[PDB]
Amino acid sequence: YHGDSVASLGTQPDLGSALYQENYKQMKALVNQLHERVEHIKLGGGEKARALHISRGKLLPRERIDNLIDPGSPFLELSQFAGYQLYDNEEVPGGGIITGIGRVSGVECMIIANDATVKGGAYYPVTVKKQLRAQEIAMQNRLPCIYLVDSGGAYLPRQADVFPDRDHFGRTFYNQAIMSSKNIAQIAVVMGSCTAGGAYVPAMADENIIVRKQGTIFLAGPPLVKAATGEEVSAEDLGGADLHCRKSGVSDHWALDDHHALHLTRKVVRNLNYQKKLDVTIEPSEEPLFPADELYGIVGANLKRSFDVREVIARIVDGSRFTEFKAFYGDTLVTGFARIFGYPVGIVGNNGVLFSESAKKGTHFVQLCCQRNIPLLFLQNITGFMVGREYEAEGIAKDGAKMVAAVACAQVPKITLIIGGSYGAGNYGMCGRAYSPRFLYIWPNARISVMGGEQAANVLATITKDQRAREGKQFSSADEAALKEPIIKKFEEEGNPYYSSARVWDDGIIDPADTRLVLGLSFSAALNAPIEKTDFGIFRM
Amino acid sequence: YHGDSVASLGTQPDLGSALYQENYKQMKALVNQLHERVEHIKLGGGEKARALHISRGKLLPRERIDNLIDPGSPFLELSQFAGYQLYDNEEVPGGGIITGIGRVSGVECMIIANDATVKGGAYYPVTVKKQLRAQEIAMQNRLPCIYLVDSGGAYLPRQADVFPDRDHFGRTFYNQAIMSSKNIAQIAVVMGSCTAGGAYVPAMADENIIVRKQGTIFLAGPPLVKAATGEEVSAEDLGGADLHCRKSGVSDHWALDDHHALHLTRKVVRNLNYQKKLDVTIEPSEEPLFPADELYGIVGANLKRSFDVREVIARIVDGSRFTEFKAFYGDTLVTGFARIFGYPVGIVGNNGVLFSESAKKGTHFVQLCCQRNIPLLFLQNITGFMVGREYEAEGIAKDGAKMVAAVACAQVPKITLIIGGSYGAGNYGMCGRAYSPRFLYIWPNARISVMGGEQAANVLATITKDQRAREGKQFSSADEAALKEPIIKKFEEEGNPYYSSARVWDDGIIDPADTRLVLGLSFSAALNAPIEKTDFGIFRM
Amino acid sequence: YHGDSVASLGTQPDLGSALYQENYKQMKALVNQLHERVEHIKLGGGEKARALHISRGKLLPRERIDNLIDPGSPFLELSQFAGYQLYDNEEVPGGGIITGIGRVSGVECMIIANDATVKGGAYYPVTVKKQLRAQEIAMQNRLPCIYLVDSGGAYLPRQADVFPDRDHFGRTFYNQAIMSSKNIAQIAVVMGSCTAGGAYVPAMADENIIVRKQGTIFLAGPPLVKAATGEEVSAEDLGGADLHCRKSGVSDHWALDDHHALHLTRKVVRNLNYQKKLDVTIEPSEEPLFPADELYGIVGANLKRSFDVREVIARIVDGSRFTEFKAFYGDTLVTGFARIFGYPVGIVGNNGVLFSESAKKGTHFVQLCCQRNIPLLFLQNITGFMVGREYEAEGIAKDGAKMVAAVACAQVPKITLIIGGSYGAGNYGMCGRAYSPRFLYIWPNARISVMGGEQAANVLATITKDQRAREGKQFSSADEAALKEPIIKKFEEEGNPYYSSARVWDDGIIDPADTRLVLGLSFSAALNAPIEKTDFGIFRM
Amino acid sequence: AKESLCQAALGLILKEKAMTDTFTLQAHDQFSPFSSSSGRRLNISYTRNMTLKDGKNNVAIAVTYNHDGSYSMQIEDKTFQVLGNLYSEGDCTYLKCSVNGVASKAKLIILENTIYLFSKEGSIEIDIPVPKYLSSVSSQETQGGPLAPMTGTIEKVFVKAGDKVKAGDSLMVMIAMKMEHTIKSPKDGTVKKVFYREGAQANRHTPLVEFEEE
Ligand SMILES: CC(=O)SCCNC(=O)CCNC(=O)[C@H](O)C(C)(C)COP(=O)(O)OP(=O)(O)OC[C@H]1O[C@@H](n2cnc3c(N)ncnc32)[C@H](O)[C@@H]1OP(=O)(O)O
Ligand SMILES: CC(=O)SCCNC(=O)CCNC(=O)[C@H](O)C(C)(C)COP(=O)(O)OP(=O)(O)OC[C@H]1O[C@@H](n2cnc3c(N)ncnc32)[C@H](O)[C@@H]1OP(=O)(O)O
Ligand SMILES: CC(=O)SCCNC(=O)CCNC(=O)[C@H](O)C(C)(C)COP(=O)(O)OP(=O)(O)OC[C@H]1O[C@@H](n2cnc3c(N)ncnc32)[C@H](O)[C@@H]1OP(=O)(O)O
Ligand SMILES: O=CCCCC[C@@H]1SC[C@@H]2NC(=O)N[C@@H]21
Ligand SMILES: O=CCCCC[C@@H]1SC[C@@H]2NC(=O)N[C@@H]21
Repeated sequence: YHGDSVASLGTQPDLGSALYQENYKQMKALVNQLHERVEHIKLGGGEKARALHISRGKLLPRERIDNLIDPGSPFLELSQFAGYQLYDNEEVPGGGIITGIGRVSGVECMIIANDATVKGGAYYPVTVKKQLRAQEIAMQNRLPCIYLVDSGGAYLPRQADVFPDRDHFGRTFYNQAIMSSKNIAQIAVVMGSCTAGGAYVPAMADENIIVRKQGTIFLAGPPLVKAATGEEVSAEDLGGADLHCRKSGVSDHWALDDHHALHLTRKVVRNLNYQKKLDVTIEPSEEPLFPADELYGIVGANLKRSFDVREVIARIVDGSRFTEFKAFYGDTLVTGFARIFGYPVGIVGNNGVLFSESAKKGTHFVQLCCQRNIPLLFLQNITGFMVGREYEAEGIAKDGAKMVAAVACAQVPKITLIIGGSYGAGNYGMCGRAYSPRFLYIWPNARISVMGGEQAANVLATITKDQRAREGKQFSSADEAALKEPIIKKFEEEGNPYYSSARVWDDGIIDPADTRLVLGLSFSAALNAPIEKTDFGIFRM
Repeated sequence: YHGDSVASLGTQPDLGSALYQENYKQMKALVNQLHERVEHIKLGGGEKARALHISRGKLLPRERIDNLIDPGSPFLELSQFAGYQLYDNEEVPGGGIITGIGRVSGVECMIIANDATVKGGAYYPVTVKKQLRAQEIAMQNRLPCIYLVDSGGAYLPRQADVFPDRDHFGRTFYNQAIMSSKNIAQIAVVMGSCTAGGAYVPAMADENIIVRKQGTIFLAGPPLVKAATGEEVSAEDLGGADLHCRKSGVSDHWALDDHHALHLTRKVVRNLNYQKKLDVTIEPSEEPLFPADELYGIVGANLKRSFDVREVIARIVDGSRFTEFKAFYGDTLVTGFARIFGYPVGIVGNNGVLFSESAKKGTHFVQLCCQRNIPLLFLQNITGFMVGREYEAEGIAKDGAKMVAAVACAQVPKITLIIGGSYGAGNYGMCGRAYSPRFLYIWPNARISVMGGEQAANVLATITKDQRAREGKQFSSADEAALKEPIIKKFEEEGNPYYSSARVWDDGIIDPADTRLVLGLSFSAALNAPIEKTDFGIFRM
Repeated sequence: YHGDSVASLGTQPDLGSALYQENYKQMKALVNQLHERVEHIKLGGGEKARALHISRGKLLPRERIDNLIDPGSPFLELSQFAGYQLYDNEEVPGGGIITGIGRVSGVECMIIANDATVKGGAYYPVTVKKQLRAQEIAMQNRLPCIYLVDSGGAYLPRQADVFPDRDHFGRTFYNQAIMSSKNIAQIAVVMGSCTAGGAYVPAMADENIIVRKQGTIFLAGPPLVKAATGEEVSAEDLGGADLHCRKSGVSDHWALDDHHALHLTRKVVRNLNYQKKLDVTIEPSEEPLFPADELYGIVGANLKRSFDVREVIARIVDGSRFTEFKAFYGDTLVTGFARIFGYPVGIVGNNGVLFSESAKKGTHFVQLCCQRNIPLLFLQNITGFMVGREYEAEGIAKDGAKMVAAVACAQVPKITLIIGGSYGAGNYGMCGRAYSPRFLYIWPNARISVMGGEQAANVLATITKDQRAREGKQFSSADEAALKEPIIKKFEEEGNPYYSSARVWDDGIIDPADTRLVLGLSFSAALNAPIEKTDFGIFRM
Repeated sequence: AKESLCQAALGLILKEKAMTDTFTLQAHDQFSPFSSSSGRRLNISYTRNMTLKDGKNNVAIAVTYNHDGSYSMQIEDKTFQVLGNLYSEGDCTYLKCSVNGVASKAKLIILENTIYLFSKEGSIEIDIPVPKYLSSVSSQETQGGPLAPMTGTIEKVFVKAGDKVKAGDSLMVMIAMKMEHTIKSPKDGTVKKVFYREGAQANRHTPLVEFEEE
């Protein structure tokens, strides 16, 4: 029996209001700017590299991915803004690698492809970080992965950042071994020459496909062999699809053109013999009752103005149906249950500065969801944190610890979205990047940093004032603005969404309009991994 | 392949036979008497309490239950005859509490509601016993439970029977904690003031709903606080839906009227995210080939006459299809396989005085059913037991022990019905109340006691005769009837179905006509708990 | 490394203080009174029954127990005050049964023996309750049990309280089957005739021993057979050690005199092939630094005066060494770690009226001990409970619920001792009888009831005053003392230690001097059961 | 009229039974007696009472789930013996029922809050109640008066001591310590008076503007 009608969230924002107009204009400006940049990134290494790559007869990586996936299906690229102005003068579109999740032969699987157009497929440090992030996502979600190797090797001028360290290059192979150990499939496809970077990968993978001419599997390149052993020989003699197939046996299959390799890959995936099963109650799904684009006028591009979360929730969940939990108590925070694309979810969001009561409410909600095996989604807009003499007297920090412990010990899949400004230890509290959320995204407006620039400028001013007063020449009235200005500027630069997305702190920058769609895709993939028991540490009263 | 036709049980009783007429008249008299009494019980505390309860705006408990369940669904009240003339002069309809099982939002769940009309919702000792019985049923069947608290507190004049002992009051909280520990849900709804009895219950439960005005959650009542601490204040300041919601956080939701609380409860149950799964083969079900009411003429209201069990079985099972097991051997007992409402069952019934062979047959049958994971149903009419010098020489008691061991160690769900007179240790043998059957019911005619009155009178006469003869003044010829009469009378009084049902030795008194329907409901609920391995102790040869 | 010296608890009470003299005199009076009563109980049924029991050649039950146990070993009788003035006019020493725990052949095991001297070994309702309590103790502690049957059967004049109900007679057999199912041993020894009560027990047990003449195993007695079947025959033909041994096989062994049966029992226990293993760190043990008898002067016999718990703890734990946990916060309650007889324990005790902070401290302590697998001991002196408008505003009831949940979900062995007055819901909070503690004892001074008599008198006065004022004739100034007096008297009678110990709400009344010794014995037995994981329900913030 | 009210009240149960039936079909166990729409209690005849809007007048219908499947409803001391069923011609479903021995067939189109009976002789309009808590009027009754979530300086108040109140209008703008938030009018009633003047500060959960009772 499901005949009871339920109240729906959200209202109709006043379009005629000048505030809505202003917010809309700001959000359009940001979205347009993002779109133009993404176009320029997708062009890749540049026209000349494309001309040469075509001249060899290979297919450009974007074309390869389009042919590989089940046609007419969505594909979810990740961290497209990697390496955006990260290095001093070297243009590295997309980090010289394309990674994503797609549906192939009816089974979700992660695709990782080199981009030989960009810098000959050399592994920049960011490239390794991006690839490892993809692999860990696949393992947690328990998804098969496919590699499309056209890489040369590690970037020589930066060897310290690539080779030695634990999380550095080579950890890739370790993950590969662990994946194959616990039945997660591995497939490697070779389209280009490889020198010790794409040489172990086919040997490391269970299955192997190599194109007849353009594919060569060799541990040491012809220049490396010539320089090291004093002997020169073409990589085909060390590599080659036919040469390796007849005698070496490294290649399990022998393809002629790029299309043939893709088709064979589809056949292998079908033969993989895996079936997905769910363990959560499912229901029919319906669209939210309100248009999504209104969010622009609701949110704007200023962190100062405040927007109620429930408006956004109405714009997202199925049918705009929501059941708030302990609404009156701890109003600064919002929790409740909802359904997205027929899947149950628990929504946690921020309205204002946290207090002790909000922390207690969040802890109780987390326990409930973990007990009932319900996925969790976080919408954090932490304009301020819990600071105050009365607050610390009653151990508001202790309540914050309760947030941290509950979030950390949780085992159900967790997804986080940074709708608004994130600062302070609340990032740790509301399932930050460090707390291993399955995904993480940021809207084009959000700014993330440890503290607002003004706060740090004031704090530094005071500490210098106190110590220099102890030194006899206190921080003078002059230099106050001179000292403050650089701190504000630097914090602004480090808080920019592109700046963080240049590194891999986030999985991607998404416009608000696409939000709903992305979430559904993510949750579907996350459901592949079976749910497990959640065990909690000591709950300090 | 299921095309083989099967022989069907039962025949057509001769309606014209004077015996059938007489039996029918007796059974009608009993059923009519039961119906009138149940009407009077359902009126509740009386007109004046109903008028006051309405005056406060609350809804009467029966109305609340009707609104709460999925409408147009059966509901199975239990032990309605609790407290029937149990106390000296205090009328306690229904034990001042209504408990039952119902289907809410498509999920079975147990409803327990106080009746503030009856004696202000005080907990009489029987009330605690009834409630605890309901809770243990829910835990064994693994069902969510919902409380509708409108209770004041324990009955002061009887505090010894309520507070201290292990199975006494307070064990309720222990069960609540265990239930919530192993994921069985708990929901508490508050409609009336509570003083330390309904105060821990909302705190003990995971979810909480309280009506705006009529609901007040407070550990100590205004008179208790005034008498104890010398300070007086209204219970609203200690309780109150708004007061507790804004600050205390005891109330997870805030409802306005009684209907709103019920509707919110439905929403929570839907969000609970549980799915029922079966582990037994199921088949289409069809009605029995014979009318049920014929049982009246078959059975009558005299324990002396005998009726073959197979007649009743034909009146019950689906399609009146039955497959007797080892029919010729141990004819005094009947076992076999059948299907009820598409579920497989194993029927065990009594025809006469047990013997050694019957015990062996029953033990073998129990082992088979336990091995194949088939539920068991018992129909005991133990007019006599196994007593005799030749019987005890071959250890007929030992065979009875085999019955006891097999029944006790069994793990599949078991249901028992007392169709006829139950006496002696056979009650222990055929899954008595002590042996933890999931349910137990009695027909209006059955009489249960340790021994028939005549037997005890004779035994007491002999022992007094022997000892007094040793004393020199033997039990004279006089006083024999004078001594016998009180024993017969007392055993008759203690054997009455209402007398036993006044206590909680049985789950309810049901007319034969409804029998089939009730069984189906019970078995469906019992299937929620997953079946487990059955381990047997030492089988003394 | 264990060279650090530790501060020791306790001081030297001022003996010369008149208060110490007064307290000492009171405690002596109580202890003397208890000792005299226990003497009178141990005499048993009376001289004449002893003379007859000797005349048959049997050994008196006390003699049997002394011979059976490993000689020169302590034995721990339980609930000796059962049936103390419980019935109207029937003297039932020791409930007509002797139960206890002892060390036999190096293995702890529970001994249960009938007392045929007292009322022919009939099962009074209290007798069944006592026996079942013993069996549940054995199963939780996972101990072998031995029965010494000399019983006739259930008490006929009270059949309602014995036969039918779930926890009534016959549940014994169910426990026996479960015990034998999970490898817990069962041994039955027969010294006297048995009629359907001690008839199934030998058949139900794995091993069996019966004396040649005085032992007869028969399901139905000669008077029962004669009255029922119309056939008379001596119980020896139905029973008899030789008769059953040659043909029936019910008796696995055949003994001549009582001593022979005891000796054979020792042999069987040795052959049982069980070895005890511990799973907790153990250390050398030393006596407490102070004499135990000082407790008398410390405690006295008045509930009004207060004594610090740490004095008692110093009188108990090994070396009077203690490490208080969070001492300054929540001072009204005391927690810490200590060692008794080389075993680690966690002590929880009460000093005064509970508050919210104390509840939080207790919850945190419970979590720690459960995590580290440390047994728990409770010393409750609840003079008052948590009641107050400000207290209930901050949900002091909610914190009490945290106490209840933590205690209930705990899985480590728990022992409770009622040093002082116990009242209110705190009994539930500090591991009351209902919460299944492995043991429970009360000092001769303690009084237990739901509420103090004065409180209930005041509350009843107010409610009658209010309702009668609504009736137009309020509770007058007269009758106030007339109404109060009976309530005070009745609560005093129900709170007496003997009154509660007459029933089986407690395991025994022990003088303070013996306290330490008893605890050690209990904990040693409790260590037989392997420790298990502790799982906690929802921790309502 | 009176029979027509009964006919609609039957229709609600039949639609509800069918929707009760549908969820059973997708479920694992479609065979339990619980799925039956009998609404039968143990030893008691279950009765549920309705209220249906009939033009101006609300009418209370008492439905007793009879033992045999017949349907008994009573309105102003007139009882009615009703048995009916639902069958669909084409895509539209007809309601066929007999009331006190008189039977007829009618289209049964059921909206969100209105009941449609279509027949050759005429049509009947019946309205289902809407719960007040579901009507969002209860939502405005949750809070007696406006409360300031956080302490802060009131810049300026948009409403005077006596001023008309419109829906969505802001009471005042209150900015405090790295936060500005705009307080709205809780209810459309004309303000009795404004509690706080310009530049004042009100604590958490404190009244801001007094409003007349609606
Ligand atoms: C693991 C090791 O340290 S072994 C590394 C040494 N081996 C190599 O990588 C050899 C160079 N790479 C190759 O030739 C690969 O086999 C190929 C075929 C995939 C690359 O194909 P090509 O594009 O023809 O190679 P090419 O040398 O033209 O690469 C283009 C650019 O990438 C750079 N590059 C490619 N691989 C590397 C590398 N491993 N380290 C540093 N730079 C590299 C080159 O400097 C070159 O400069 P440019 O981008 O400014 O023109
Ligand atoms: C757990 C404890 O022992 S502490 C409990 C002490 N506090 C109380 O319960 C005070 C009594 N409470 C009450 O008066 C009521 O139960 C209320 C106020 C909660 C609401 O109950 P109502 O339905 O309004 O009943 P009302 O107040 O009219 O009358 C109380 C009746 O309930 C009975 N009752 C209810 N609770 C108790 C109790 N704890 N002890 C004794 N009798 C009680 C009384 O006998 C009385 O009987 P009556 O029907 O002959 O008058
Ligand atoms: C399980 C059942 O309901 S079947 C029970 C019926 N069977 C019986 O036990 C009948 C009674 N049998 C007896 O007389 C004895 O129990 C015997 C013969 C087995 C042994 O008892 P003894 O220790 O020799 O006592 P004795 O026979 O001298 O006297 C019997 C006494 O025990 C009491 N008694 C023993 N069993 C029972 C019983 N089942 N019901 C009632 N009273 C009993 C009698 O009241 C009598 O009381 P007394 O102590 O004031 O004299
Ligand atoms: O004459 C009446 C005495 C009742 C006899 C009861 C019979 S005898 C054999 C069987 N065993 C019992 O316990 N009851 C029946
Ligand atoms: O004057 C005598 C009344 C007894 C007071 C008992 C105190 S009051 C606060 C505390 N709570 C209780 O239940 N008892 C104590």
